[PDB]
Amino acid sequence: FATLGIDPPKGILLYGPPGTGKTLCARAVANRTDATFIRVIGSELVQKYVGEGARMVRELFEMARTKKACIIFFDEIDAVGGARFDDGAGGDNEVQRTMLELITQLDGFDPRGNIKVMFATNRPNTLDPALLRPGRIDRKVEFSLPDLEGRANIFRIHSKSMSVERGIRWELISRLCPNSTGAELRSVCTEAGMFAIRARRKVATEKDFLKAVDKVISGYKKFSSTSRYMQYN
Amino acid sequence: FPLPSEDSRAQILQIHSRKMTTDDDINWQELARSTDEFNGAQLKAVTVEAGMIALRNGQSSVKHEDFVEGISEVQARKSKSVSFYA
Amino acid sequence: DRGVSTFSPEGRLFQVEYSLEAIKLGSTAIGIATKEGVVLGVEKRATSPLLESDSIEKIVEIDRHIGCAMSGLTADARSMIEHARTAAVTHNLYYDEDINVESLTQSVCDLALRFGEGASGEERLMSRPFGVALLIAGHDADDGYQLFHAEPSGTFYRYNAKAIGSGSEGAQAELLNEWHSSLTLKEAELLVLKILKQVMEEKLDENNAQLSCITKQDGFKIYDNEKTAELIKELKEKEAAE
Amino acid sequence: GYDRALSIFSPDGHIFQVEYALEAVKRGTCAVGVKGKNCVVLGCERRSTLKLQDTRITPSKVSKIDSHVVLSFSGLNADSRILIEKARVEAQSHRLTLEDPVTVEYLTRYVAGVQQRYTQSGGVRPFGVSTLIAGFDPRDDEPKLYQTEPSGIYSSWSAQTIGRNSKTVREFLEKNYDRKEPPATVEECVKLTVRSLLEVVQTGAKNIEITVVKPDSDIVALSSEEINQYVTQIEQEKQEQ
Amino acid sequence: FRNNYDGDTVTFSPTGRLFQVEYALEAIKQGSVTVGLRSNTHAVLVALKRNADELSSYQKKIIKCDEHMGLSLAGLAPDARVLSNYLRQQCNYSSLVFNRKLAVERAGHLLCDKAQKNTQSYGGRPYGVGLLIIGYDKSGAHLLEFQPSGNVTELYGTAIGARSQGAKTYLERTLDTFIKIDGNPDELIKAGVEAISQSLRDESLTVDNLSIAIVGKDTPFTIYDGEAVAKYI
Amino acid sequence: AGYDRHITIFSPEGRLYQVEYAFKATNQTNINSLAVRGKDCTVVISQKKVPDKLLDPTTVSYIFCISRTIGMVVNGPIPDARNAALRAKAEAAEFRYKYGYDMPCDVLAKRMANLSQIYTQRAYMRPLGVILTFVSVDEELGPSIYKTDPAGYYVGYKATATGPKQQEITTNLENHFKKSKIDHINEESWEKVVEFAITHMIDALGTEFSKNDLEVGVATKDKFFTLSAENIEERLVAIAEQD
Amino acid sequence: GTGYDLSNSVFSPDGRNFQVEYAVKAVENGTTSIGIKCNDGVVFAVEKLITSKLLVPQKNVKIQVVDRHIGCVYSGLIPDGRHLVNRGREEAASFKKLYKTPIPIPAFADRLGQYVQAHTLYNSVRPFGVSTIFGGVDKNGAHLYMLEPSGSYWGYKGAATGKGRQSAKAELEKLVDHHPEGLSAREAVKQAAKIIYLAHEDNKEKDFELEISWCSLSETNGLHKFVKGDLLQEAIDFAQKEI
Repeated sequence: FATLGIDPPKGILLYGPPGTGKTLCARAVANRTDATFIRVIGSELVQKYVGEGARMVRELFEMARTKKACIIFFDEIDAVGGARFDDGAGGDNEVQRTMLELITQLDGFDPRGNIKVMFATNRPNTLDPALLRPGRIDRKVEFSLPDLEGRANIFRIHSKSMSVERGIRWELISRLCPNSTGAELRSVCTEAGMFAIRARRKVATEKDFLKAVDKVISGYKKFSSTSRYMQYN
Repeated sequence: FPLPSEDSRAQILQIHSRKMTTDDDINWQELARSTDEFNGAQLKAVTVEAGMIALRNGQSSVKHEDFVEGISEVQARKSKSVSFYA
Repeated sequence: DRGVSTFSPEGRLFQVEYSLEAIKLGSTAIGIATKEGVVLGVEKRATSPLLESDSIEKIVEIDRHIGCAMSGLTADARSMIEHARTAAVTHNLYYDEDINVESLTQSVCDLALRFGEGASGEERLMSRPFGVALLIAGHDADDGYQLFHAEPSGTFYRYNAKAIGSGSEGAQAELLNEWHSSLTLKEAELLVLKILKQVMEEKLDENNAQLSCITKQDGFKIYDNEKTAELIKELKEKEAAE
Repeated sequence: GYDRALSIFSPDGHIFQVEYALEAVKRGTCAVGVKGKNCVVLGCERRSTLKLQDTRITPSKVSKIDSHVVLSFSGLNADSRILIEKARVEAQSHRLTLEDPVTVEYLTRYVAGVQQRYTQSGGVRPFGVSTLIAGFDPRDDEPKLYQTEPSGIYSSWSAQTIGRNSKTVREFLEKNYDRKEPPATVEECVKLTVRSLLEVVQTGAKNIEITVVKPDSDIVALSSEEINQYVTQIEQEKQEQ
Repeated sequence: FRNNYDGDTVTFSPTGRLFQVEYALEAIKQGSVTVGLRSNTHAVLVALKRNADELSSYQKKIIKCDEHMGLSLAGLAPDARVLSNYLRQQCNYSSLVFNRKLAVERAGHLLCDKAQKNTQSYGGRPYGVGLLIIGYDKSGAHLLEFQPSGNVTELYGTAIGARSQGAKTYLERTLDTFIKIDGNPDELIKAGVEAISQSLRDESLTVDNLSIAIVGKDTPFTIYDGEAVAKYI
Repeated sequence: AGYDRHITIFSPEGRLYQVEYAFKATNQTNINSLAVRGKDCTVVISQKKVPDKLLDPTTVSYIFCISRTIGMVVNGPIPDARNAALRAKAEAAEFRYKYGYDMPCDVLAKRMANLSQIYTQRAYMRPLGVILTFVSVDEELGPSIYKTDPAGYYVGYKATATGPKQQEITTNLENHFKKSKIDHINEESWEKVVEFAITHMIDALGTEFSKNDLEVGVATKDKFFTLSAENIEERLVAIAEQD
Repeated sequence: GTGYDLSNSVFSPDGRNFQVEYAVKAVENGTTSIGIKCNDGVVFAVEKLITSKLLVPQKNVKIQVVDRHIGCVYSGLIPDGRHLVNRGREEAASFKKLYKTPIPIPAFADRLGQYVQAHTLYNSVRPFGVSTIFGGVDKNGAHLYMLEPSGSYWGYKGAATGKGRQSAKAELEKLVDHHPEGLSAREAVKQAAKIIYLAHEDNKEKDFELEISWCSLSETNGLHKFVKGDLLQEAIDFAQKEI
């Protein structure tokens, strides 16, 4: 990119629905990078004292200048971000100052930055409307549910593992399964091995795959099943 | 200090492109009219995506369609995860 | 938890976007419109062997020369057919003729998005838009055989070969190279069953699938279980060739 | 009145007011029924927790819509009284408008069609009860058994059960009962329903109510002593075999 | 984004804007692209038709009102049919009651009164489809541009749709050309073809894609479809 | 469940939150006024504040005339003030045609109070952010002043007032009635009653007003009128001469 | 609590409304408009910002005239500005039906006043975020009024609101000291064009348009019409001479 003379995006945006394995994509980048990786929990920034969370922000950016070409990753930022204003319970003013310390350390009066910053959470709607605007972030990617062609590759990467009977078409299994997150997609291959005990089977067959449709999917719907249920609050 | 006006965004987009490489055939007053009430950083973010588009297509310089496709992508008040035309 | 008129940031209604996803949750309806006739078919998808073949009827009759099929949730389909037959049979009384297939589609699709809470200017009572997809077929004396698609979004297109439901992606792309303008009525019957056999769990029979036909003379006609079984036996000879 | 909508499409494509309403049927009393060639039998259970309930003064669990067809539901009892009353008024309204006795096919599509309205009507909630309509059409001896789901989808079934422990009875009716060779006698149709109630009622008598449907507008309700007569004959051939 | 302040139609944003109006406005920019222009004695309307499949047909983007006037839609198709019924009703209202044809200037004010009722009252929604009103009267040809808010402004020509704002470059340089061209309907139609061609990227103009409807003094409103526009490509 | 404070419902403390904020809306304009009961009539005064020179002094008034026999003065924002003004004029007309002769003062304050009570009980209507104060002369009880609260509670007052300084102004009118042990001014002429209330207002606020800084309403028996600029300025001449 | 700024009828803890305050910010985002009141009549002027060259010159009329005696100009959202005149058009038609002779200026202000008040009393509707300036020649003298989003209005010797509200309206104070005795209707037309250019400093980034309309008894004699011919071009050269 030095030939065109452009500016690579400093931050990125990954939120998506819960259950798509977004944290797995963050670890896949650290493998190819072969450098220092930093995973930050949203609840870790808030300490047991008022004002200590402001020092916790500079602890992360101090290693950026000390250790060059590293990666920082924030997890569950919804517990931190958002304006939340004033008139509420009144104990909310301590958390809103963490982002104001984080934004200042990211883009301040002096544009000091090197590495890439990753913000991730399950609730993009509850965040700061300033945090949802660019200039701290450029690339914005939101995960979606794989289609019939997309869900087929989910069972293909798992087909090399476990035990797959020769002559079984995985495109029919992902087709009977409705649209769902990758968390429930990998549960089909895992539970299929459980039928080798009670159902009196050697390996996972096509019959055990059809029983998993009414079990892994239809049986586990009930309540407390997220997928696309909670997109907002 | 409200949002920038119409003709004011034409001068802002031109300044952030001084470090880039183009053919100078792009009308900056035309791109400003395609932007309705966008933040100042949202204006500079368009030039960031315009450079990334030419890297995928292998172009040696940023052309007109790079800034136009950047608006179709996610920059300011534009989000699409699928075509969805019916 | 919001109003049905609330727009999404993409510029669409939440009731419209989530209604299109309910099409794949149901059965698969496939049909092909040719110059000699329109061959329509559906899939009953029996979950138990004790289900009767006369139980679920996904192909109804609006007119002798006009017919349609349904897919997905059939709860919203029965209500639309009552209004579809109303906008059709009553239209015969007004102009003393048969209503156009494209004109009938407009009257049916306009009843989708009229929902709301406390709609001003008139009385419109609906809780939710229809989450069912209908393939409207028919024949006239001017344009000929046409096959439309009634979407929950209020839009309709004329499809020569259309596959909705769970086959809206894999089974839809297979009809691109298998369709031709010279396709006859007899060859279209074996082409639909060829696609329905590969997309069905168990083997293809008359109990798990029901096909219909629309011609100029006979009009709307439903294939008998004995007539369907004869076309299935002829399909097995076409599967094994070389 | 209340103009606010209730049923809303879930992001998965389903409806919350539908799926959550189906759980009320699974928590209710199981209603199982079968149909033979010349006869149709509809069984129903009651609540075994409550006692001191007189059978005579208690309304029957199987509601009679017409002389030739009855209705045995399972689900919320608050939403069932709305369907029973409106189905009987339409039964007389059909005799008034068309001067024709109602048919089991028309009665099922009407009740299922009315349920489709409340799902599509803003301000009301769907019914949380599922009804089973079984009877005989006028001048027809063919058995008619139709299932009515709270979602509005209706279908015909040879042997079908709803309510609690439904999947247990459904697996029993597939292997034991055959749709190709149904029993042509009334006694075999009654004993078949009792076998399906042994895994749910779990050794009870006064909580079992069986309604026999016969053509030519003939309905014979089995009393408490008549139901236990078929139970004894089955238990002797159960443990010994 | 999503719903924070203006998610309720009766709520105003702290910045003095309305997101519901902005949500429906973005529906036109992501819809089908169309252009238009007019002259003293004539007016030309060019629209592009798309679809989701090659075997599928193309839904007409031009709705006819009367012989002396017409319109085009960019946005949700069924939302324009409701507004078209209110416009055609006023055409027959002035024809029966006043024995006059509905003027283009008065048609924009009556169309604005329909959209303002849904925006100022809860339970309704603004129409997210645009309408370009063309017609002719004793005064001359007039063109209008409808927005989801209901703004009506007379223009020589404009474009609404996908990449439509970028296609206005040809209309600005030629603004002094077609306004002085009278009695040449063939050149005025070809002027709109070169304007919409600037927004073409994937597919170009074809027989079924191109839809042109011209209106004028001696020539009434006529929709040219199929091979009628093949000579103007 | 933070929506309990946004509408009118029973609070866990046994109070109404939206009603408490209705009284606070009258202090936004910060307009001080008072009303006293004379002998045979009633005279009300108000502080006239014109922020910009572009405003016409004749058009700007805080005292509205409901009918010929009844005057009105309202504190707080004008939009909620004139909202109940046209509603009070409609009730005075319906009482003349349907019920009988001209409406007295107590009936107008009672009907407007009961009208606000319905708006307060029903949750889809917000209460008025102003205070209705009616002055007139009855043919039976004589001069009377009824001040209608935005909560829908009306009660009679001897000498009332309004504004954030009302508590400091009430002390002036209260201490005068304790020494003389009288419930009304014994001056028969209405001209001396006008200069009476103005004298106590200047000493309380510590500000000498002008002809355009005050609006003095005068309610006589079966007649009501508003003093012009020359009539108000004439009263200030004799005040400086006597005291 | 939280959400006091969400709906309409919810009061703030200090006794104000957020939705009313948010509607004021929408007034300053539109095209500015001014006004001038004289003895014979009033003069209306508005600066229409031209976006691109696609606009057709002088074919757009922003001022919507009520009958012949009332012009109406608004600064704010265009859809919300047309609904007020359409509502006032029916009020003027309903008045002239029963009441014969046309409605005067101070009477027409009450119809738009109460109608906006009803929108602030309901949670199902929103208040008007546009400020409409209306006036004309009534039966006695003349009057000028400016309707605010809050419904508050009074008599104005001049009214200006928009992007140049801090500039154009600030110049109206010099007009009072310039002609304290009175101003002719013909001279007010040339003075209205100068005020547009004095506030044009913030509008120099775009293209403008000048539309002036006046009504008085000296020439038009109760006819509200726009300025055309050489009279409009004469006021442009006189206004641009000092620029």
